[PDB]
Amino acid sequence: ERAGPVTWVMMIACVVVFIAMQILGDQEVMLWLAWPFDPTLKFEFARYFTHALMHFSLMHILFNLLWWWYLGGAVEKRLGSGKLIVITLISALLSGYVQQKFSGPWFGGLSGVVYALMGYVWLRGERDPQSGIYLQRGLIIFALIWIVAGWFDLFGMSMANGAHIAGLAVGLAMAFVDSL
Ligand SMILES: CCCCCCCCCO[C@@H]1O[C@H](CO)[C@@H](O)[C@H](O)[C@H]1O
Ligand SMILES: CCCCCCCCCO[C@@H]1O[C@H](CO)[C@@H](O)[C@H](O)[C@H]1O
Ligand SMILES: CCCCCCCCCO[C@@H]1O[C@H](CO)[C@@H](O)[C@H](O)[C@H]1O
Repeated sequence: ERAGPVTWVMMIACVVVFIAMQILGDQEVMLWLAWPFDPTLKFEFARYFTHALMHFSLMHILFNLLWWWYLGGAVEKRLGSGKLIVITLISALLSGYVQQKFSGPWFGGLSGVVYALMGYVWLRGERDPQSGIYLQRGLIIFALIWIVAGWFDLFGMSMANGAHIAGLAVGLAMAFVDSL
């Protein structure tokens, strides 16, 4: 059993971008992938999504991809690639929007998407057990530790608490709808 296409391509894309950031520096890559930071860039639509591909430290990308691999992998396998695509697109857009609104356009990473996946997998398992998807009891503990790390700034994740809550809301909302 291996990670599906969406789970896999996202991981490889983030690694490729991370390498580009080490070679060229974070700033040069953000210039091209960050959320629109000037009116001249408002119609470069990829920017409303590409911010999610950038990570700023080894720990940032390491833990984001571990969670994406586990949660996204599970969602794709049991519920399909389409499900993972939508959760990802909606959470990246909303968390990015909230982040930009209160803290500016300079940010990046999959943490908002991870909050969405944590909320989705956990809630789906609590309300729709036989759906096959659930968050392992022990992993609920480490997910909480990861959440706390970012919430109290013990671990730099680029995005702010409000943006992460927005991502979580998307996951919970979709899980609620799916267990309907
Ligand atoms: C604190 C970090 C969070 C815990 C990370 C646990 C990662 C477990 C990865 O498992 C892998 O998941 C793939 C996708 O579902 C399966 O295809 C594969 O067979 C399985 O080996
Ligand atoms: C949204 C990602 C973070 C997960 C949040 C988990 C909620 C707090 C954990 O309390 C709950 O306690 C129950 C009683 O033991 C367990 O059965 C259940 O599994 C567990 O969830
Ligand atoms: C820096 C933190 C690293 C934590 C590493 C924890 C390893 C134990 C987690 O095991 C994983 O549990 C999943 C749920 O049961 C399985 O789906 C998966 O196959 C299995 O690999």
